Amino acid sequence: RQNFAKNITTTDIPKDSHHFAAKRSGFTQTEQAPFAYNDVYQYPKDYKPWNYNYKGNGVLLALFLGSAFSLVAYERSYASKTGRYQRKVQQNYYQI
Amino acid sequence: HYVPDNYPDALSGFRIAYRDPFEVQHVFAYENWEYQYDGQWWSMGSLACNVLFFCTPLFLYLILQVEELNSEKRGGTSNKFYHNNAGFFHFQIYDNKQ
Amino acid sequence: FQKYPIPRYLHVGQWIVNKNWKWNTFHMFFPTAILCFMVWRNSMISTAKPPNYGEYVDPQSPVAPKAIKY
Amino acid sequence: ELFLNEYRKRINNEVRRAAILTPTSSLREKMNHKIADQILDLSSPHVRGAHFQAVRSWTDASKIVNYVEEKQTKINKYGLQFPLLGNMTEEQCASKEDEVYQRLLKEMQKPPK
Amino acid sequence: LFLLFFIVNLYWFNSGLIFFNSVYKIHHDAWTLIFQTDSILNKLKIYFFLLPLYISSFIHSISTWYYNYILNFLLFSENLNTNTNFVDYITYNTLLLSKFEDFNLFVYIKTLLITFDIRQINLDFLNEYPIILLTGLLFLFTTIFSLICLSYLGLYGVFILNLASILLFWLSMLYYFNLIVSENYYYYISLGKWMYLSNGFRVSFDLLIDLTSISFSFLTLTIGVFVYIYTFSYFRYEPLVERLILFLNSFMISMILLVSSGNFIVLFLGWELIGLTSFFLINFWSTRVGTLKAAFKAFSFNKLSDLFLFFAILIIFSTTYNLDILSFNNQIYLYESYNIDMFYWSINLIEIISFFFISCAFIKSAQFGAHIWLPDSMEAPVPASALIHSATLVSAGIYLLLRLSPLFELSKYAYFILPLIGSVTAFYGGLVSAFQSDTKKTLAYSTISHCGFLMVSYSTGVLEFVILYLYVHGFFKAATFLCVGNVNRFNRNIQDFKRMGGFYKYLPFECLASFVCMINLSGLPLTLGFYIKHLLFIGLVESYTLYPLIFSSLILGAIAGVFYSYRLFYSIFFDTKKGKKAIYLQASRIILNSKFYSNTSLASNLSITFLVLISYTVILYLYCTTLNNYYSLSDLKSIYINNAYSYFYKPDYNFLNAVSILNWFVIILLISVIYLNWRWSYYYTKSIDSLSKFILFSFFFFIFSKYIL
Amino acid sequence: LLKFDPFGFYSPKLLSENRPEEAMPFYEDYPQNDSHWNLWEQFPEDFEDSNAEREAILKSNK
Amino acid sequence: DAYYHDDTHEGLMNEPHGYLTMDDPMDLRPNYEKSALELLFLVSGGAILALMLG
Amino acid sequence: MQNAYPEITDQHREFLKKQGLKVYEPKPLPDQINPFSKTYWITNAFIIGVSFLARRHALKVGAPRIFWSGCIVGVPLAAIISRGKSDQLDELVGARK
Amino acid sequence: HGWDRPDVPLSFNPLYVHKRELSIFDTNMWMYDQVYPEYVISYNEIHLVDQWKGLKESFSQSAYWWAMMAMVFGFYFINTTPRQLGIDTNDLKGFLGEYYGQYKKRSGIRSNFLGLDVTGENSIIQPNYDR
Amino acid sequence: SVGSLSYIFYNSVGGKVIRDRIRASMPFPKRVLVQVLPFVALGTALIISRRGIEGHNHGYKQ
Amino acid sequence: MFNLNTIYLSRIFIEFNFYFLFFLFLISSIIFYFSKIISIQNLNQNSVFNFLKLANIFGILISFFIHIISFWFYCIYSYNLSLNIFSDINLYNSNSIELLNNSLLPNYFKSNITIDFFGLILLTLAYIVGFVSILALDTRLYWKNIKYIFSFTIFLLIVYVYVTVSNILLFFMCYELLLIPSFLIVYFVSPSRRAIQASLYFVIWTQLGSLLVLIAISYIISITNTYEFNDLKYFNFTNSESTIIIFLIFLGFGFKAPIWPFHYWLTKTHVEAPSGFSIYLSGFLVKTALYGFYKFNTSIFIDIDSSIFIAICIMGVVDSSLKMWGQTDLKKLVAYGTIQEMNIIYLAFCWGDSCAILGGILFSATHAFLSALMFFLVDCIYRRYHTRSLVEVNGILHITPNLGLSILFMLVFFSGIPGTIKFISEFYIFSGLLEASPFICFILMLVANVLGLIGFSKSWFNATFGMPKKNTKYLPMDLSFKESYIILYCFFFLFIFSYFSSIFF
Ligand SMILES: Nc1ncnc2c1ncn2[C@@H]1O[C@H](COP(=O)(O)OP(=O)(O)O)[C@@H](O)[C@H]1O
Repeated sequence: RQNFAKNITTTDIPKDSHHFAAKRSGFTQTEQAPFAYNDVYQYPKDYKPWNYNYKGNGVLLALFLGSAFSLVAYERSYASKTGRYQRKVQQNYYQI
Repeated sequence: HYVPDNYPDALSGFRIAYRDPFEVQHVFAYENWEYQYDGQWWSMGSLACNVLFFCTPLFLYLILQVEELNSEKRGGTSNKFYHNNAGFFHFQIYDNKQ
Repeated sequence: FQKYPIPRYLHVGQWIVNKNWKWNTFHMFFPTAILCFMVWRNSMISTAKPPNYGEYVDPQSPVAPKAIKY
Repeated sequence: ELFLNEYRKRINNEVRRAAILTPTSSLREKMNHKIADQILDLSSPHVRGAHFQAVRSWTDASKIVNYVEEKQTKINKYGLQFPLLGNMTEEQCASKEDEVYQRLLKEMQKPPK
Repeated sequence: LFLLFFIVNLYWFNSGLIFFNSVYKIHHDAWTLIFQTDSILNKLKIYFFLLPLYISSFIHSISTWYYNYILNFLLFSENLNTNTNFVDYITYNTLLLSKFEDFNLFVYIKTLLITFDIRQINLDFLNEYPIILLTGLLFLFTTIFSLICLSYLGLYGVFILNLASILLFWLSMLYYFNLIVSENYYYYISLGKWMYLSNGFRVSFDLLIDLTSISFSFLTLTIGVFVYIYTFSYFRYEPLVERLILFLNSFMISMILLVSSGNFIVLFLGWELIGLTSFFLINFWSTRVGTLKAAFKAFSFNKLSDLFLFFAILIIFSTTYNLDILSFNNQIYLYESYNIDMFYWSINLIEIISFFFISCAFIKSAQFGAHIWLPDSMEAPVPASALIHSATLVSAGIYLLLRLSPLFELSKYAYFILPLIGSVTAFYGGLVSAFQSDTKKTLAYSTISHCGFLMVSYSTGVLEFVILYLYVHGFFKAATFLCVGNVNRFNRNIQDFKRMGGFYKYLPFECLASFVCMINLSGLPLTLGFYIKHLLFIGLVESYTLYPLIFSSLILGAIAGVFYSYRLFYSIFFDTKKGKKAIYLQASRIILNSKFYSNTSLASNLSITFLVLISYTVILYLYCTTLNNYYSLSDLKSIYINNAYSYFYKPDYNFLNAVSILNWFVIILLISVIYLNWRWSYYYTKSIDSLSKFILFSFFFFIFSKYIL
Repeated sequence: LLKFDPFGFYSPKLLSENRPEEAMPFYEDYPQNDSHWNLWEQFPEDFEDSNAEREAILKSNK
Repeated sequence: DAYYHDDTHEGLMNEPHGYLTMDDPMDLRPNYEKSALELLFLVSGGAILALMLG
Repeated sequence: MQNAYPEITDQHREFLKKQGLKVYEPKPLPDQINPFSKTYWITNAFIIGVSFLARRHALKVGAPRIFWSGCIVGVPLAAIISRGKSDQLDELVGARK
Repeated sequence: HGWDRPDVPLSFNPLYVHKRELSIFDTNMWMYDQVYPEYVISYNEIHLVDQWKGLKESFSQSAYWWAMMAMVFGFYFINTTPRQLGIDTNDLKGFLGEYYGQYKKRSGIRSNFLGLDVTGENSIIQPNYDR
Repeated sequence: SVGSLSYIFYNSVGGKVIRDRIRASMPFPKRVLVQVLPFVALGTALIISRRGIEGHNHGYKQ
Repeated sequence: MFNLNTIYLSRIFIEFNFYFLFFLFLISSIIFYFSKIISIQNLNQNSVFNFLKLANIFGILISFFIHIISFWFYCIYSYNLSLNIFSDINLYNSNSIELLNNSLLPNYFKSNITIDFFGLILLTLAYIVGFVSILALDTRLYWKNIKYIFSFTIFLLIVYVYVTVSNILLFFMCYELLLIPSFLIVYFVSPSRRAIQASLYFVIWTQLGSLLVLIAISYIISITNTYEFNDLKYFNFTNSESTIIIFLIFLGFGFKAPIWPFHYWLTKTHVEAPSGFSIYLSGFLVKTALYGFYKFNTSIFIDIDSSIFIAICIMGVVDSSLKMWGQTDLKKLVAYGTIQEMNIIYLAFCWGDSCAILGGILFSATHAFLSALMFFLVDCIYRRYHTRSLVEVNGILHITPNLGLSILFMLVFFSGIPGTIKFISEFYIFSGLLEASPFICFILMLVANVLGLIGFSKSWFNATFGMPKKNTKYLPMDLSFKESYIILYCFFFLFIFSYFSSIFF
C-alpha cells in the first residue's frame, strides 16, 4: 500500500472547517462516538476540474524562444552554405 | 490463480467484483481445449479447408517457385541474396585509427 | 429523449452547455483564423495555376517542360 | 542508381509541368515530340524504381558507374561540389576557385565551333 | 505629460530627419555639416538639433551589440566584437548619421498603416491565389478544435463555430467554382514534402483543383451546409448533437479532401478518411450493438475497397514510379502495350489496373454484390444518412472514375463490365425501391438505382451527362432524405411507411417539399430528371454483346422511380390514418394551437427551401453551360470524344420514336397508378368514371389540338 | 456512479478520507491513482529539523 | 417545441463537468510521472526544433 | 537539359504577337506572400502582439488560449517553412531555376 | 407535461444473464454486450431455411422479372432499327490514331540509352509490340 | 541533467492545486529560478549541439 | 564544411553515453546493495527503492536525450563520410583521416567503435520501449522484488555495447546475454500462475534459437580464424558452407523472430507475461534478433535461392493474420498482429544486400510503436476492468471516453493509414514484393490488411462500444495523465517519424 507522508509540510492544505461538525453533547446511552477529525479538503474557487488549470506562460515562452532560435540558425546556415556572410535578398520571388 | 506473494494491484481503489462463472470458463477455455482422439485434428471442422490450410506452405512454395521462374524468364529481381555491397554495411562508418 | 442525470465525475459530453460559449468561440475563431492565414500564405508560396486566357506558352522559354540531356 | 531514379523523376516532373503548361488539346502532340521516348527510355528495365534490386550485369554496372564518374568529373571540373557535393577546406577551396577561374578564361578564350 | 513629451519628441525627430535627408541627399553636407570641425558651438548645435536622431543611434548602438552578443551566444560565431572595446563602437555607431539617411518617420508609419488596409484587395489576386485553401484549413482546424474543445464551448458555441467555418468554406467556393467551370481555371498546390516513398523518392502533399474536383466539392459543401443547418432540428434533445455535428463536419472535410486529391497518396488518404468517417458516423448509437454489426460490415467493405485501391496504386507505381495523378493521366497511354507475369497468366498492363480500379469503385459506389452495406447503413441518423447516401460515400466511385478518365478509356474489361453492371445495378435498385415500405430503405434503394444509372452514364463516354446527373441526383436525394427524416422524427423514429398516414395535414411544408423532391428525383417527365434520363438514353452504344439485357435493365430501372415516389408520398401524406393514434392525437390537442404551431422546425424548413432554391439555380447554370448550343465547358482532358453529341444536337426520327415509346410506358405507368383500385371504396365506381372521362377528354384534346386547332 | 466522486471536487472530501468503522482499522484509503513513482519526501527549503523539545529537556536535565 | 424549458429552468442541461484525468488536483504525494513525461515530450520537441528544423 | 518542346519561329511569334496573344512568364510574389518581405515581417509582429493581447484577454475570461499560443509559436515557424520552400533549388511547376 | 415523469429507468439497459455456455467453438461468432448481446450476423429472411434453398427460391422468383426484361427487350428490338453512333469521325488521329502510332512506334524494343543492352523486354512488366 | 533534475524538483510538488498554491507562495526570485533554470540549461545544451553540428565557422566565406 | 570536430564529437558522444550509463549503473548498484543487508525494498517512507527507481528513470531519460543528439551527430558524420568517399575524383589523393582515442574513457572491451544507422535506430527504439515498460512496471515491483528495477538499464547497456562493436564474437555474446534478464523478469514479476510454464517454454525456445545461432557463428569463426567483418569479406565460403550458414542463421533468427511454427513460445509469453515485460519483449528482442540476422546476412555472400525464407515468412504472416478472427483475448490478438508484422518485416531482408533494408527498418520501427501502444492499452484495460477478455468487459467508451478514443486512434494507426509510417513501410515492402512476386504481394496485402485487420477491429470494436451495465458499484475510472502522455508521445513518434530525412530511407 501507500507508504508516503500525507501530512505534507511544503505548504498548507486548504481546508473547510465548517462542512462537518462533530457532535459534543446530548449523546444517547448507546450512541456512537463522534468523529475526531472532520476537516474537508477545500479546492480553489476558480479551479475548473473539467479543464486544465495551467495558466502559466513558461511553456509557450520556451517554445517561442526555441522556434526563434531555430529560425535564426536556419538563416545563419543558409548564409554559410551559400558562401555568404549574411543572407542575400533576391529582387523577385516566384512560386516553385 | 494468482502467483505466490502477489502484490495486489489496487488501481481505481481496488474495487473488483465477483466474475461471471460462464465468462471465466469462456476466458479459460481455449488455453485448456485439446483434442480427444489422435488424428481427430484433421476431420475437425471442414476437412477440405483443413487440408488446404495444412498444404498452404507447399502451395506457397510452388507459387514462389513459379514466380521465380517467370522472373528468370524476364530477368527481373530474383529471390537471391544479392550481395552487391561486398559486405560493407549500409552507412557503416569506415574510418581508420591513428 | 427526456434528459437524465449523468455522473458529475464522468468526463462526458452528453448535452453539455457552457454559459460562456461566446468568449470561447471568439477565442477559438480568432487565433484559428490567424493560423489559417499563415498556412494559406505558406501554401500559396508554392502554387501552380493554368496560364491566363489569351496567353500562349512560347516553347523556347525555360518555363516550358525540359528534357534530360543524355 | 539514385541518379537514374532522379532522371526518371525529372522526366515525370516535366510531364506534370507540361500538363499545367499545355492544354489537353495540344498536350498529345507535344508529348509525342520527344518526351514519350525519354519516358520509355527511363523505364523499369533501365531504372531501379520500385524494384528492390536493380538486377544488372557486371559490365552494365561498370558502365553505369563510369557514366556517373564522367558526370562527376564534369561537375567538379567547375568546382560545383562545394558545398553541396564536396567538403573542401578554405585553402583547397580557394586554390580550386583560382584554377577554375583560369580554366574558365582559357575555355572562353577559344574560337567558336 | 508623457503624451505631450512624446508628441514634442516625435515632431522634433521628424523635423530632424527631414533636415538630415534634405542635407545629406546632395552628398555634400552629409559629413561636412554633420561632422563639423570641433567649434564647440557647432558641436552643441549638431548634438542639440540632431539629438532626437543621435539618441536613437545610441539606442541603435545598445540593442544591436546586445543582439550581436545574442548572436555570439546563439551561434558561437562572429567572435563577438573583440575588435572594438564597447567604447569606440558605440561612439562610431551613435555618431554615424548616415543611418538616418532618406528615412521618413511619417512615411514608415503611414506605410505600416497601409499594410493592414483591405481596400486594395482586388480580384486578380483572388484569381492568382484561391483563398478557398484558407477557408478549408479554417474549417478543418475548427472541427479538430471543437472535437478537442467540446467542453469550453457549449452546444451553442460548437454549433456557431462549425456553422461559421462551413459557411466561410461554402462562400469561398462559389466564385472560384464559377470561374473554374466557366473561365477554365486549374491548380496544383504543393504543401511541402509529405513522406519518403522509395529510395531517394520524397512525395509531396499536393492537391489538384480541377473542374471535377471543384464540382464535387461545391455539391458536397452545399449539401453539408444544408444538413448542418437542418441537423440541429432533428437532433433536438439528442445527448450528443454537437458530437453528431462534429462527426458530420469531419466527414464533410474528409470528402472534400478526397475530392481535391492531387497525388495517388492523397487519393488513398482520402478514401481511408472517408471509410473511417463512415464507420464512426454509422456508429451514432455506440451503446447499441445492433448497429455495430452494420458498422462492421461497412468497415469491412471500405477496407476491401482500400486494399484494392492500394494494390492498383502499387501496380501503377511499379510501372511508372510517379505519384502525380496529372502526370500519370498525361502518361497513361505510354505503356499500353505491356503485360505482367502474374502466376501462370499474362494479362495486359492496362487490364489489371483497370479491373482493380473498377472493383474498388464498385465496392465504394454500390454495385451488385457490394450494395448490401448501402441499405444496412440506414442505422445512422437522418442527416448522417442524407450526407452518406446522396454523395461522398456514394459519389466516391464516379469521381474516382472521372479523375482517371484516360486510364478507363482503353480498358476492354471496363468496356464490357461498366454497361452491364451499371444497368443491372440501376434496375435492381429501382425494383427494390418499388417494394420498400421503410422510408430509409426506399431512399437507399433509389440511391442505389441512381448510382447504377450514373455508372451506365459513365459507360456512355460523355462526361457532361455524368456531371449533371450527379449534381441533380445528389441535390434531390438530399432533399428527399431530409423530408423523410423529418417525417420519421414526427413518427418517433419510425421509418416504415406502413405505420404512417395523414401527415400532410400535420406537416404541410414537409408534404410540399417531399412532393417537389419526388417530382424532381424520380426521373419524372418535364424536369431535370427527364432531361438526364433522355441524355442517358441518347448516348447508348449498340456494340455490346449483352445489349438486349442491358437495354431491358435500363428501361426497367428508368421506369421504377415514379411508382416508389408516388407510393411514399401518398402513404406518408394522403393515405389512411395508418399511424398510431398517439402520434396525431398528442399534437391534435387544442391547447397547442398558437402562432408557433408546426410539426417540424422552422429552421429545418427554411434550410430545405434555401437548399432547394440553390440547387435549382446551380442546375440551371450547369444546363446553361453544358446543354446549350455553345459548349461553355472547359477542357475535359479527354482525347476520346464520341459522336453521340450529334444525336443531342440533331437526332433522327428513330430516336424520337424510341423516346416516345419510353414516355408512353411512363404515361401508362402513371395512368395505372392513378386509377388502380387496390382497395374497395365508396368512389370505386366513381374512380372508374373519372378515369374513363380522363381518357375520353385526352383523346378529344389530342384530336382537336393537332388537327382541329 | 452518480454518487461517485474520486477527487472530492463536486462534494466535500474529509481530510480523514473515510469515517473509521467501530471495529476496523483506520488505514489510509486507496488513492484513485496508485502511481508508486513518487519522489522523496520533500521538506521546505531551510527547515529546522533539530529536536527542539529534546534539546530543551537536555538543557533541563544538565 | 411545445414545452421546452430553457437552461434557466432546465434541471438537466449540464455545464462543464467531469475530471480531465484520474489525477487528484489536491494530491500531496511528490509524484513525478506526469512531470517526467512532459519533460521527455518537451525535450523531443526542442531537439527536433533546435538542430533538425532547418 | 534540353527544351523538350517542338521548336517554333520568331516570324511566327511576331505574327502571333500582332494578334494580341501573350507569353506566360513568372511574376514576383506579392509582398503579402513573400516570406522575405517587410510586409510579412510586420504581419508576423502584429500577429504576435495580438496573440499576446488575446492570451491576456482569455486569461481574464477563461477562453481557450492554446490555439493562440500555437499560432504565436508558429509565427516564426511559418516564416522558416516558407523560407525553406523558397530557398530550395528543386522545381515542380514554377519558374525554371 | 402534466405528469412528473421520473428519471429514465435502469431497465432501459437490462443486464443479460448468460444462460448458455459461450463455448470456444463459437469464438467471436456472437457480438457480446452487457445489455442485449447479439449474433455476429443477421438473417432477417429466416423464412428461407438454408443457403441452397434460399438460392433456389430466389432463382425461381427471378424468372418472372427475367421474362419481363426479355419482353421489354423484344418489344424494343421488334420496333427499332440500329442507330448511327461511334467515335468522332472528323478526328482520326486522336484516340484511334494514337493507338496505331504507338503500335507502329514500338519504342519499348529499342536499346538502352547508356548501352546497358537491357530493353523493355527485360522486365516483369515488359513491353509487347504484338499483343 | 541539471534541467531534468530542476524540472522534476519544481513541478512534481503534488496535485495540481498543491503545485499552484506552492508556486504562488514562493518568492519572486525563487519562482524565476524555478522557471528560468530548467529551461535555460536545456536551451544552452541545444544551442551548443546546434553550433557543433554545423560548419558555419568555415573561413572560405564572402 | 565537414571538419574533424563532427567525427570526434560523434565518437566522444557515443563513448560518453556508454560510460555515463555504466557509471549510473555502478552507482545504482552500490546504493542498492550497500544500503541494506537483505537489499529488500524498505516498506517505509524513507526507502532506497524510491531513490533507485527515480535514478533509473532519470538516467534513462538523460541517456535518451543524449543518444538522440549523438544519433543526429552520427547521421551527419555518416553522410559527410559517405560524401567524402564519393567526393574524391583525382587519383592522386585518397581519403586518409586518422583519429586518436580519447583520454577520459577507454574503449569498451578494448574494441574500436563502429557505427551503423540501424544500430542507432534500434538503440533509440529500445530506449523508448524500456522507458515505457519501466513506467508501466510501477504496479509490479514490491518488497523483495525491487531488485529487478535496474534490469532495463542492463539491457540498454548490452544493446549499446552490441550495436557499437565490430567483432562477431562480441555481437553473439551480447545477443545471448539478454535471455537471462528476460527469464529472471518472467519468473519473478509475472502475476499469472500459468506464467511459470510460459516462462519455461519461452526460455526453451530462446535457448534453441541461441544454440542454432551459436552453431552458425562457431562454424563461421572456425572457417576463418578472424573476428572482423572486413576479414570475412576478404574470404569466400564454399557452396555447402554458405548454404548451411544461411540456413542456420535463418533458423535461429526465425525462432527468435518468431516464425511459424515456432511462435507458440511468443504466443504463450504475450498471453501470460507482465505488461511491461511483454511491451519490452515484443518491442526490443525481436528487433535485436532481426538486426543480428541482417548484419550476419550482409557479411556473407550466398548464391542460394531465398525462396525457402520468403515462403516461410509469407506462410507465417498468413497464419498469424488468419487467427485474428478467433482471438477474444486482447493480449492474444495483439500478439498475433505483432507476429504478423514481424513475419512481414523479416520477409523484407530476404533479398540479400539489395535495397530492401530501409523498408524493413521502417516497418520494424512502426511495429515497435504500434505494439507499444497496443500493450499500453491492454495494460490500462487490465488495470481498470481487471480483465483481458472481451466477454467480461464491453462498453469501454461509455465509461472511459479517453480510453475509447485512444483505442479508436490506435486501430486507425494499425490500419496502415496513409499518414503513418506504416503506410510508407507497407508501400516500400509491397513495391519490392510486387517487383519480385506480384501475385504473392497482392495475396499478402489481401490477407493481413483485411482479414487480420477485420478480426482485430471486430475484437477491438466490440469492447470499444456497448453499455457497461455490469459491475456498477465497481466501475473503473478514466486514464491517468501519465497514460495519456504516454499515448500522446507514442502517437507523436509514429506520426513525426515519417518526417525524418530521406538520406537514410
Ligand atoms: N452462450 C450461448 N450459447 C448458445 N446459445 C446462445 C448463447 N447465448 C445466446 N444464445 C442463443 O440466443 C438466444 C437468446 O437467449 P436468451 O433470450 O438469453 O434466453 P431466454 O429466451 O430463455 O431469455 C437463445 O435461444 C440461445 O439459443
